[PDB]
Amino acid sequence: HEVLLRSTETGQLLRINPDGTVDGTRDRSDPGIQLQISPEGNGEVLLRSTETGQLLRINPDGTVDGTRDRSDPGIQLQISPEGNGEVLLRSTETGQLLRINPDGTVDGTRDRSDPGIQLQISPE
Repeated sequence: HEVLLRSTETGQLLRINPDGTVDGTRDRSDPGIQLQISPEGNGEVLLRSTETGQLLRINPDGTVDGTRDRSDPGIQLQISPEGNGEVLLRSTETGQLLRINPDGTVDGTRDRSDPGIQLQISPE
């Protein structure tokens, strides 16, 4: 059961790249967009790339990238629904919201008014 994470604003899909960078793409054939949700209990989940096995990480400096370190505190995420299939994704450790920017860069923010935090999650 894989899912795709998508910006409501632009339709750009979140991608975890083989080089560990995380960004957005409109390429539905990119293998870096297929993600697996793994429950950690207590309302937390991990997001893992099927293609390379890398985990999505939101870092304390606001950068977002891929890691293999299961002990990294930045991998714990919470999916908070806003209604009608729109969600916010936050780091447990720092409370930062994942943001997909219109230029396809991906980073962390605290701005609840930022259009790039508005995400959709759909099954593959």
